[PDB]
Amino acid sequence: DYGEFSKRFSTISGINIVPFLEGTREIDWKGLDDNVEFLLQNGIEVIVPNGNTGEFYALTIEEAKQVATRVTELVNGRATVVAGIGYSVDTAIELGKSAIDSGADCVMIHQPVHPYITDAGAVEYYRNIIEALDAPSIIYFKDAHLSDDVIKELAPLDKLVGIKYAINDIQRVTQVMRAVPKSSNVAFICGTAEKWAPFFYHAGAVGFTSGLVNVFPQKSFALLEALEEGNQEKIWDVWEDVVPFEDLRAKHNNGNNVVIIKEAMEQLGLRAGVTREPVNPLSPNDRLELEELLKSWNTQ
Amino acid sequence: LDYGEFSKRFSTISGINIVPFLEGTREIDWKGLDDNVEFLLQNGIEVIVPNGNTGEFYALTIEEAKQVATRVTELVNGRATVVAGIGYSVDTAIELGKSAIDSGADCVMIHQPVHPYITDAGAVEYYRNIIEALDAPSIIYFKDAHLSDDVIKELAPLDKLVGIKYAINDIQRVTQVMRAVPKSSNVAFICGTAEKWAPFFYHAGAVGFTSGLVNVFPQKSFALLEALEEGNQEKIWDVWEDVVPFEDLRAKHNNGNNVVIIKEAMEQLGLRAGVTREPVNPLSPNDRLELEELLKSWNTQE
Repeated sequence: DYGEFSKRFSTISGINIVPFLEGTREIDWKGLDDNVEFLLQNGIEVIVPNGNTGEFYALTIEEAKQVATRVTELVNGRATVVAGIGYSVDTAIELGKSAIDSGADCVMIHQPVHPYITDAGAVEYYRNIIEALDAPSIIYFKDAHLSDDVIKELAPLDKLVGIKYAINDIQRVTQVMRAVPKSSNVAFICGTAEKWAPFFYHAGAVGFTSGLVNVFPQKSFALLEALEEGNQEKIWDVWEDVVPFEDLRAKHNNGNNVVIIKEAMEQLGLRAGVTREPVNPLSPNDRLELEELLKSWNTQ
Repeated sequence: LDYGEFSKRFSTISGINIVPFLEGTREIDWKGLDDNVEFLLQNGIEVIVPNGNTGEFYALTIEEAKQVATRVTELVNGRATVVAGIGYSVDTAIELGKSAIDSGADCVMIHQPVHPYITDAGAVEYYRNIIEALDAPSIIYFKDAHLSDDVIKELAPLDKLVGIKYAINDIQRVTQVMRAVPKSSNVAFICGTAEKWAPFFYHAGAVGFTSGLVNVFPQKSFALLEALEEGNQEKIWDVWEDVVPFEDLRAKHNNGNNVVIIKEAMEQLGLRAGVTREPVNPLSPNDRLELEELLKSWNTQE
């Protein structure tokens, strides 16, 4: 079951958005349903509700639970659903149990928000949450200050079926990947999307997360196909074609990450609404750059 | 209530208490907490901050956080100014805020947003909607160097914003923002990076500083405050050199040692502190030895 479960991540892990109505900023449930359908219709096999692309941290615990339940029931098993969870140990467990009870297949443990953390404490935190949940777990690993030994010590756990490695250190990625036995049934996914997928794949990654799929999933799948085949020239061509989008999202220390996707969607006639605080709409200059890039893509 | 006078309350040490936990269940040790609060008050603390990071705010459920704020506020019972820490989503921050204030807290402190994505304009909206929704003043813990100091400048005019715990160790920036905000805005600038940075922030214009050391050796922290207020440079530097070793230990491992250093230190001194909750475990053997030696030195000095 587990070893086979980890296999499901050798593809694109799409992180859906959570449309919010302009004005009140309340969740736009119809828009949410439409985004989920959009993803499934375009080939997405793994959907990640309550990921950062869905502005998880801008939701109350009650809202988070409702989003995971809604996305899970809409998917109705047409894809693997990974529910994001976080916060204190008991709160993460509360969220996980809620998602699993709603039918979610797996949970993704967000980077702890705690300002203070150690390797040893990290292992306890992760172990305690994973063991308390009756479903597989995936860890989003992005704190370069933590040792990869944390992963090596946890990897053996049957419930730990994947790591969305998000530290863009190609040396470390290759190292941890080579140190974890295949018997640990741990899927290593590039947690930094399309811009880094090619490099993580060369090192051994079997999949990658994506926010681009909410707007141009065909470009994202074009990369997955080029990667799975081995067409180096195609890989680089597609890579070079989408990096501009990922670089825009990274502006202002990633402050533009979701707002770039929502405004792009709204320009293409897709229902996305706006982002919640602490992110406002794009600056005029940033909006101009986005329109420019979209104008280009239309050309191609 | 005149906000101008309220902001003056922060021209002192803002003590951030700990939240001791029990044996292996890790449940809150209410007795230990009451005693830590008493310890701080008996040693002169005029401003106490429940649900600060020194109190492992993020390791607490929402329910536990409200209980801690409530507990501290009632125990203090007006003996000091209480600033309740709040965070998370806008509605959750307001929820935590209303709860602490209803319990009697005098002010709230907005933690750095946990959101991985934030912009200057969105930050302004985040902060303003929370302050405006609370029936008490707010202070902002500003530590993201990627955000512009103009966020602070934009919000300063708000009557309810009575202070900024500036935690970006960029002395050029701290000097600039403080000269930019007019006194009429009644915003107290507090050094949010404690004793190691207090002297430099003070020379720049800060009027107070946060501290975690006060949970163990408050007399040293207060020796530094007095020296700073008197302008005795020699004493300032002497006390500074004396406590820096403690703050440096706390900062190891990208600040992973921050709270565990304080709790192990308290225990070594026979104070009720317990162990830290996940994701922080006990000190590494070597750091434990370093701490023990520092305490030995401090004993010898006395």
